[PDB]
Amino acid sequence: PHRYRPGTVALREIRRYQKSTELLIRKLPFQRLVREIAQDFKTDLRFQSAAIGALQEASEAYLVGLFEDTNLCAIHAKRVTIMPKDIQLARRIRGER
Amino acid sequence: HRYRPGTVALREIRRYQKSTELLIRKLPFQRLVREIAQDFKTDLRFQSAAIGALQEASEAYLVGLFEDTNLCAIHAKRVTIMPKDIQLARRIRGERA
Amino acid sequence: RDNIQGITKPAIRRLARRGGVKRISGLIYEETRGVLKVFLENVIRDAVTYTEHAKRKTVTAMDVVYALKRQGRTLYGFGG
Amino acid sequence: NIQGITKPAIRRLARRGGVKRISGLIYEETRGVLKVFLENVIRDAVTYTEHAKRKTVTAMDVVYALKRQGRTLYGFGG
Amino acid sequence: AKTRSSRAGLQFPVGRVHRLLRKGNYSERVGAGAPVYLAAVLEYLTAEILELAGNAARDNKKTRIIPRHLQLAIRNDEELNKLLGRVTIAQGGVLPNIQAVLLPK
Amino acid sequence: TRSSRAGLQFPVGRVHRLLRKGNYSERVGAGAPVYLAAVLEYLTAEILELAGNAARDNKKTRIIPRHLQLAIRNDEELNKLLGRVTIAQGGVLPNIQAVLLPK
Amino acid sequence: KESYSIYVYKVLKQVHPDTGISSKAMGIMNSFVNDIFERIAGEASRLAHYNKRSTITSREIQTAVRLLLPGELAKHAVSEGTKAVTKYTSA
Amino acid sequence: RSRKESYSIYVYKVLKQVHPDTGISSKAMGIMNSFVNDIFERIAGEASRLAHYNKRSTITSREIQTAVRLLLPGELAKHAVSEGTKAVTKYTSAK
DNA sequence: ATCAGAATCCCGGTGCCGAGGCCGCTCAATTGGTCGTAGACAGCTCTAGCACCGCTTAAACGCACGTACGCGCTGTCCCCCGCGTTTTAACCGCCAAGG
DNA sequence: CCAAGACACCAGGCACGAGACAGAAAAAAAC
DNA sequence: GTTTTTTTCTGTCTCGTGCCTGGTGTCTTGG
Repeated sequence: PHRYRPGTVALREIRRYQKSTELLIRKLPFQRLVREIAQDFKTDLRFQSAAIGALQEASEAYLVGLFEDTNLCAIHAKRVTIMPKDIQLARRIRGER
Repeated sequence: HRYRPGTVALREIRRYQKSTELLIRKLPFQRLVREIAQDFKTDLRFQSAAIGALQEASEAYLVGLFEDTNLCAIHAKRVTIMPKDIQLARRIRGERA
Repeated sequence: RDNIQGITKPAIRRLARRGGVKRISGLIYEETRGVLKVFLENVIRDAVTYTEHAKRKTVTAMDVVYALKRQGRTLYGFGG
Repeated sequence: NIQGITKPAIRRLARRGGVKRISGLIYEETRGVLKVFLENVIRDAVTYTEHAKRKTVTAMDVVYALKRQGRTLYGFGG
Repeated sequence: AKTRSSRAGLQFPVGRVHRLLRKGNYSERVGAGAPVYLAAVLEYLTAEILELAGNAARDNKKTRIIPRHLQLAIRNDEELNKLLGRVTIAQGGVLPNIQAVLLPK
Repeated sequence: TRSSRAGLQFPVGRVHRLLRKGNYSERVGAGAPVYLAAVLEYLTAEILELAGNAARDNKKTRIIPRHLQLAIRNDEELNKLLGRVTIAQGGVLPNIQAVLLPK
Repeated sequence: KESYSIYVYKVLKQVHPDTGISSKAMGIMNSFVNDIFERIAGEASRLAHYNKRSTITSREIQTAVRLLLPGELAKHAVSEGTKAVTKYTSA
Repeated sequence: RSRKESYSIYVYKVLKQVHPDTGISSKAMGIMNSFVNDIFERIAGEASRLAHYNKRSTITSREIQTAVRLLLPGELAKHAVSEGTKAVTKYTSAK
C-alpha cells in the first residue's frame, strides 16, 4: 500500500505537538510516582490537585529544555540520532549534576 | 631538534593548573575596561582593587566557559575547538537568545 | 513501587516531538527516568520541608510554588 | 582597543581551562563575548555609582553587581 | 480629586503599595514619591507587554488571550525574553523550532 | 556574654543587632541568634577542617586560598552548595581529559 | 484577597479595547506582576542596606528599574515614571 | 576614625581550636568573612520568606532550623542541626 | 627496548615582611526593670482528600520487517605548533641644549 | 519639613448571579 | 494531511448590587 519510507510522520507529529497546548504525560501514573517519592521523607501526606498539575507542568518544561539542548548537541554531532552522553553533556553545562 | 606536537601544550596545562595568578596583565586590560566605561558617563575614576576584581571574575568566567566548550568538542568526536562550539555552549547557558 | 517504570516510551516520544527531537535512540529511556526522578526528589523534598514548618499535614500548590522559586526554576501560573 | 587582547592570552585561558588544540576564528569570537560580558557588568556597576552620587565606582558596587547577575565572588569584601 | 489614584491619573492603588511596603519589612520609613513611581513603572510594564499580547492573540482570530499567546509574545520579544529567561509560563510550550536539516528536500 | 553562656564562639548580640537592622522581621526572639551562630560555627569548622587537610597535603602552614578552592571542589555537598561561587586566586581542578592524552 | 483583575481590564481597554481574556491568563499576569514587584522591592531594600539610607524615595526606584530591566524598556519606564511624578506633583 | 567590622578573631579562634599548629593568610580570612556574610544573607532571606509565607513576624530558632535544612544539603545539614540543637539545650537549660 | 638530553622536581639558603602577638582604649553587650500583644493553645465546622468501582475506549505492547543513518575505515590535504627571528609595549635616566 | 499616627469620614471592591456571548468542536469538504 | 466553513451547544464573562474595609483629610512632632 502506501507504506511511506519515512520523514513525514515524525516531523508532522512535531508540527502537531507544537500546534498543541496541553500536557503529554497522563495523570494517574505520574501522580502515583509522585506519591511514591513522597512516601520517603515524611509519611502519609495529602495533596491538592493544583500542586500536582504544577509539578507536571514544570516537569515537562524541564525535560523539554533538556531535549532542546540535546537536539542541538546532536546537530553539532553531525547526527540526528541522540545519545545518552549528549544529555550528560547538557546537564554538565547546566550545572545540575 | 624538533619536538612532536601536542606535548608542550599539555605540559604547560599541568604547569598552568598550579599558579592562580592573573593571566591577562594589567595595563592593556585596564585600558580596555576604561574604554568601554567611557561611553556611559564621562571619565569616571576607579579603584584599583575593583579593577583586580573585574580581572579575576573575567578570567575565571572565561576559563569555565572554555571548559564547557572543550567538553563539547570532545563530545564532537574532535580535539580542536571551533567557534560553533562556543555558540553551542552559550546556547545551552542562554546568554544570546 | 515500580511507577518509575510507569513512564512509557510513547510519552517520551511525545516529549521528544514537542521537544523537536527527530531520531530516538534506545538507550535513552531509563536515563531519562533517572534524571526525572532526581529532579522530583529535590523538588518534593523542599516542598515537604516547607510544609513541615507549616504544621499542616497537607501540601498546597503555593508550597510547591515557593519551593521551586527557591530552586530558581521559577514557574508562574498558580499564584505565589 | 579590543585588540589589546593578545593571542597567547586566550591561549593561556585555554591552558588553565585545559584545552589542547586551537582554531582560528576563536580569537575574535572570544573578544566579542568578553566584550558583551563586561558591557553588562560595568553598565550596572556605573548604575550603582550613579545612585551613589559619587565619581568613583566602588569595589563594593562591582561586587554587588556581580551578585545582581548571580555571579557571587568572595575575596574582596563582599 | 479625593483619591491619590485620581490625583495620579493612573489605574493602580498607591496606598495599597505603600501598605505593602510597610507590611513588607522592606525599609523602616517609606516616602511619598516612591510608591507612585513604582506603580507607574508597573502600569507601563502591563501596557507594554499587553501590546504584544494583543497582537499575538489577534494573530489567530481569537478575542481571548490564552497562555500560549503570552509565551509566544514573550519569546518573540527580545528584552522580555532576556527578562524572563529563568521563567516558565503554565500552559506555555515553546516556539516552532524546525531545523533546516529536517524538511524533505 | 551569652556566647560563653552558650559555650560557643560567635558573638550573639552582634548577630542580634544585625537581625534588627536588616529589616528581617518586626520582632526578634531570644535564642534564634544562638542557633544561627552555632550553624555558622559548625559550617566554618567543617570548611576550614578540610582546608587544614588541604594544607596537610601540600605541607604548607599558612592557608593559601588555593587550598580553599580545592577543598571546596573536592567534597560533594559543599561544591553543590557553592556552585555559583568563585574566589579570587581560586584556580580550578587539576583535570585532564585522558582522551586528549597522547597514545 | 485581592487580585488585579479590573486593573488589567482597564489597561486592556486602553490598549486593545476589543479583547477578551481567560481566567488563567489573568492568573499568570498577576503572578507576573507580583514577581516583578517583589524583585524591584527587594532590590530597593538592597539599595538601602548597601547605601545605609534609612528610607527609600523615588530615586532609588529609578536606579533599581535601571538595574533590572534592559535599555529601551528602562528608558521608557523612567520617562513614564517621571511623567507620573510630574502630574501628581502639579496637583 | 570610623570603626569597621570583621569576623576574623572569632573564626580565628575556631581555627586555633580545630588546628593549633596552622597559620593563615589575611586575604583568606577576608574570604571567610565574606563566606559568613553570604551564608547569613541567604538564611535571612529564607527567614523573611518564612515569615511572609507564614504571615508571622516573630523569629524563633525553629525557623532557623527549617531554613538551614532548606538551604543546605542533607547530611551536612543534619549534623549542623544537631550542633545547633545541642547548643540550644546547653544554653537555655541554664540561663 | 634504549640512550641523550631537555624539562621538571626538589633541597639548602636567605631575606624580608606581614601574620600574629600585644597592649591600651570605649562603646555596644549586658543587667535589670517595666508594658503588651502575638502567638501558643483550645476548640468549631465544613471541604476536600481519599478510596473504590463500573463502564468506555483510546492508548500501550509485541512483533514483522525492511532499511538507512551510525559507524568503522580509508585517503587525503592543510593548516596550527613550535621553534626560530625580531619587535614594539612600556618604565627609565644620560645628554644635550638653552637659556 | 513633611511622614507616622491617630482619629474622623467615606465611596469603592469584591463576592455572587444571570443572561448573553465568544467559542470548541461535528462534520462536510476543497487542495 | 491540511484547512476551511456551517451549526450547536456551551462554558466564562461581563453586567449588576450590596455589603465593608481599606482609603482619605490633617495636625505634631520628630528624626
